Amino acid sequence: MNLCNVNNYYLIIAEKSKAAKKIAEALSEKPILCRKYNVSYWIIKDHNSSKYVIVPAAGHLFGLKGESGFPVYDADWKPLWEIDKNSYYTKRYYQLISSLSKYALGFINACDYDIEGSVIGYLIIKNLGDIKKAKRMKFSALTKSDILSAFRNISALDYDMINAGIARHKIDWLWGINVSRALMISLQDFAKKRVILSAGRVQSPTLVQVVNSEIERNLFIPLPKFTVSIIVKIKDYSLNIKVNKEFEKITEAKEFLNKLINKTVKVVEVENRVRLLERPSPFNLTDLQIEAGRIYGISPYNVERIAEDLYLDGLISFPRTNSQKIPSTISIYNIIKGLENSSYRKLVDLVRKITGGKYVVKQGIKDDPAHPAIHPTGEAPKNLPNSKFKIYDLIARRFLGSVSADAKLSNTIYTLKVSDFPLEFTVSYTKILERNWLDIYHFHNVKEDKPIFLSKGDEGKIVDGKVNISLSKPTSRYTKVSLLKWMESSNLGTEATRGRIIEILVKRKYLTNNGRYIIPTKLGFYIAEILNKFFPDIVDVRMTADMESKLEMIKTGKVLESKVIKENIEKLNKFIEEYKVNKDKVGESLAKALGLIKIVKCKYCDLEQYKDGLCKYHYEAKVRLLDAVEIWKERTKYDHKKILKRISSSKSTGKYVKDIVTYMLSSE
Ligand SMILES: [Zn+2]
Repeated sequence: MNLCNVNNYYLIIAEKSKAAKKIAEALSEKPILCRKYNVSYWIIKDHNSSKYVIVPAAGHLFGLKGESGFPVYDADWKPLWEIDKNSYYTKRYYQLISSLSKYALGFINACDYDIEGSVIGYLIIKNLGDIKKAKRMKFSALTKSDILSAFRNISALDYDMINAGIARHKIDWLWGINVSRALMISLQDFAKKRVILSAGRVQSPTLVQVVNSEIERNLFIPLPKFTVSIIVKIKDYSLNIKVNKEFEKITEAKEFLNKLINKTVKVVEVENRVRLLERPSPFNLTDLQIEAGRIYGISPYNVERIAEDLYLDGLISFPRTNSQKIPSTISIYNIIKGLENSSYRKLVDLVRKITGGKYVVKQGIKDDPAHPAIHPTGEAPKNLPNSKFKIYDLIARRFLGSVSADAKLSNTIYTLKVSDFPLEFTVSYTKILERNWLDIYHFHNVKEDKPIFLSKGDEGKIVDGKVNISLSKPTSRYTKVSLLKWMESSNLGTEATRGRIIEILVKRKYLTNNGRYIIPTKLGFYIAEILNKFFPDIVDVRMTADMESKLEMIKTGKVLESKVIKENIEKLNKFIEEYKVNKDKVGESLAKALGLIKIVKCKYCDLEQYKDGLCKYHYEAKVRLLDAVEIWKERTKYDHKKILKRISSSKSTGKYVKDIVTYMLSSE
């Protein structure tokens, strides 16, 4: 008897070794571990009358190959070991599957339940097996019951889903290859040096967004306004109140403050109310990335990778989802009972106490009807490495928080009417009455104020106060989380790809990490400006989202993949035309960028001068400065030197402006 000898079997293709193992244990109490080409795979002789072999793909086994040089109109699937030397290790997975496929009765794609898994399984079965004998397992968690359920409900492959993923891969590859070679070729022909440059259908509009926002930030000048704070003596309290009215000119604010001193104020309304602070909804992937970035500093790409690992451990549901809902087809009770039998037992006892034993998900807005929100399966976490445990604990507490109870806050608002004036201002304080979910998803601080006890009709006096200057503020620099939110909001990429695009931008050195903020490098800056200057259509956020909408329509059967491919060729042909025209200037710009041809540098940076010895950005900085100073003068009456000092001292002031300002203060 040969343990690993089998015939007349269905071949089940899984994406990862852990998923293959999980599927084997779902199908048999004694699955057989085999090894060939140094790859572990599983034989199921036990399940019903049929036999099964479960093999991991390890990831993509196929990649796109096209023409060399520029332009590239074609993209065809080839084994990755043949076309990508960083992927020759996959050859052994390719060999195993090809060997097991010849003697197979049929094929089951059990890759992950997203578009990538549909493509991976399709390419493998189509090329190594028989596509006409192909079925799809669609599961959202690697629990025995979810796997068995999907095995029982095996369906045809979803060719519309497959075509949507193929279309996105081919269109992404075609745009990246063509634009990146067009850039490198224009430099080779103009400076005779070859440097590696990259571009992407989503990377490039993303880099342009960041560069444009960094320019705007670097040209920002805080403008002044004035606020009035008053001190109200009423009963035993001394209340510092910031008045809700703002003033452009300092004289209007002084006027306003002085007519309030020594006036009487009367409590004319008291409002005591209990406010709800709703328990959170279960994570979709973006929400998880956002929260794990804020709390632990884990990058979006790593959050997704870690969540995928936890799903492969059977600990959470599949994390590539937009949904913030848990439908009734998911047993909350089973999850809760699982967590009760784990290190989360005491947290579950607390949720039981908070709810009385009634566990109701606070359903979020976003849906994804085939892909529920991220939640724990109820299987017990054990021995989790550090970053894994942080992510699992986030997901578990978010879920447990979502089935607990809304928090309650007591609010008291006093309305105070000034004597002789049509003006009334408020004093308010909030206290936590019931913490509830705040003790479960304990990552949300609630500001509490010391109580203030006043009755309707109580009177006091405004005894003192101050006019205070308030400087306008720049839009914040991007964080990874903040950039990721912009991508989601603009519908660039998918929630599965956005985190990787951000990481690819850093790896290829167009972006860099300055603390929590992600800023351009010089190279990223130049590439963004070049793409902006010469190829605005390919970095237009609206047109990128347009393409995203067409890709989404392939999934529904509403548009043909072949039609999106044709339309993309049309777009490439338009890029080709624009490239022939501008190629020499594109190459010249790239040359200046890397110091390859000497330029007359700006007085304050390395960019090429534009006017007055200033680059285009420092020149705009000066224009903005002159106008901002005028606004400062009209509003504050400060003299020139003092306005400059106040702009120079504010960290809101862009660096281009700050260069100009420091110069003018150094002048004589
Ligand atoms: Zn400059």
